[PDB]
Formats: sequence, C-alpha cells, structure tokens
Amino acid sequence: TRAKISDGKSVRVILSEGESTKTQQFYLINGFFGVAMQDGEKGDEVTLQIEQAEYETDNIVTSEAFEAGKLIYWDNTAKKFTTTSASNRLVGRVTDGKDSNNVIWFILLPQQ
Amino acid sequence: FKGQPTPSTITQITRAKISDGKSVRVILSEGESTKTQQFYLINGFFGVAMQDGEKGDEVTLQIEQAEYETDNIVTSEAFEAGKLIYWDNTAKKFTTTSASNRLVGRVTDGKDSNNVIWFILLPQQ
Amino acid sequence: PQVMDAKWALQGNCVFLEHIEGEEIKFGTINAENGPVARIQTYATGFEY
Amino acid sequence: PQVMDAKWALQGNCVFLEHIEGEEIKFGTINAENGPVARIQTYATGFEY
Repeated sequence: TRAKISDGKSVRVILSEGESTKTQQFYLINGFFGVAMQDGEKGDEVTLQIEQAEYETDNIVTSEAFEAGKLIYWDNTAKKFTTTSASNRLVGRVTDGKDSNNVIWFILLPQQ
Repeated sequence: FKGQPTPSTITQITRAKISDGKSVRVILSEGESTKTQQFYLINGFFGVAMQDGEKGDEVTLQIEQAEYETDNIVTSEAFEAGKLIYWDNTAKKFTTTSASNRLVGRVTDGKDSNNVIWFILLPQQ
Repeated sequence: PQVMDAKWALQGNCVFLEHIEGEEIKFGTINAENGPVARIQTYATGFEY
Repeated sequence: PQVMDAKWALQGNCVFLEHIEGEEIKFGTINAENGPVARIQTYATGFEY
C-alpha cells in the first residue's frame, strides 16, 4: 500500500446544478481552480488542472494593467481574473504582462 | 495562407498550459542586479537567478519548489530544522523574522557551523 | 453524392523563441481548418414527335 | 563557444617627411587592429500534445 495514488497534476470534480464547463477554460468548482479537460454538463464528471504551471488566458477584466509580478485573483461572480485583491480568490501571479490583445501569462498556485 | 485557391475556414483549438512554469523570465530594473546561482526577488518573483544581469537585461529565476543550498543568511539568528525562512529584500539576506519580509521557504537542514542551510522553496505567494 | 463533403486537416503552430540559460520554453498550439462544400444539379430536355 | 574569438593583427604606421639636412627624423608607431565579436544563442520550442 502507498499513500500517494497519483501525482496530483489533475483532480476530478462533479458539476453542480449551477455549473457548466467547456474545454480548456478556467472554472472554480468545489474549491478547486483549474483548467477543465472535458466539456461538462450538470451532474457530470470532469477533470481540472492544478499543475502549478504557466497558463495563458485572456478571460480578464480589461480595466487595469496586469503588469508582471502582480498577483492574479479570480472573481467567481464575473468569472474573470483581476488584480482587485478583494474577497475574490487568489489563483496566480503574472509572468508576462497584458498585451494589446489582452492576453496574460500567469503561474497557477496550490489552492491554499 | 495568402493567395490560397479556396476560402478555407481555420478553427483554433484552445490550449491553456503555455509552459511548465518551473522558471520565469524577468527584466532587471535600475536598482537591481544578479549573478549566477544567487537568490533574488525581482518583480514579485523569488528564485535562483541562473544568469548574470545588471541593467534592463533579462534573467531567469528558478521557482521549482525544490530543495536549495543557500548560505547568505543573517548569521546572528538561529535556524533550526523546520523553521520558516523569510527573504529580507532590504538586507538581501534570508531571515526567520516575519516583520515585513516575503515568506519563501522552510529549513530542511539546520544552520551548520558555516551558516549553510538547506530549505524547500515555496510557491511564490 | 448530391452534395459533397468538406475536407478536414490539422495543423500545428509553434514559434522558436530565444532560450536563455535554463528557462522554460513556451509550448505551441494545434488547430484545424475545413474546406468548402460543393453540390451537383440535374438538367434535361426532350422532344415529342 | 557561445562567444566567438576576435581576430587581431599588428600594423606599423610610418610617414615620410622630407629631411632638411639637420633635423631629427620623427619615428613611427605601431597600431593593433581588432576584429568583430560574434555570439551564438539557443532557440527552442515544442508542443505538449
């Protein structure tokens, strides 16, 4: 027997009645924030990514500059990244700042 | 494909994981410099500057969350195994005091007679 | 057939970036394009005598 | 290596001034030519399928 069962790069979740996820997009489901590898419907099983990896995304609020190094917070209400640092959840730090196309590179964080 | 014979339609397949993210490129500001295998805090990222950089140059920081042999501590403090490690950017030295310093690691091997420490690096929160 | 079917094909996308001493390389991307569709009609004339 | 050697050369400069029967002849000097410097970089990319 071994306590370790998997490397923990990905975690499975079950979609609730108010949640629906499409492939390769960020979704906060059951406290796990990650990239869904399957297009999921209500009460369906999908797999997220918690790989602590550098991730690309443009699903951001386009109001404030995401200069490199600033912490990235995920706002579950609007379903967007932001640097508000309010009650929104912390999810990563910017590696490359926003471009003219509003694209962000950021490193995920361990879900603490 | 410019001048293609036929109006084809291109559909992108999305992909979020741009990279493994074990290290991060960073640009030096005016009041910053680096030399190889030395710890630094540059633009909110803390890691091992694997390359030399002086002024507006690009350097890369190891953030692997592995075990690291550092030295370069505040020698007066005691560093027992298990104690948390904080980076004092003003003094550019590691320390256990948590006044206003960044939390960066936990000691795996205590401060020996030559102030050497082994410690795990933390996820850059 | 009465109406043809579009051709499909996948393509990888990558760009070579400068890789300074021991950094992480940024991965590429795959995408697909599809062709158009064509169809064939019928024509006929005749005589009575 | 990542930085290429710079070629070097030695050159002797001298100028002929017509002597006036009584003036010390001025002597020349030596100058060193230095070549350019070239650097080799590393480019890389990949896919994660």
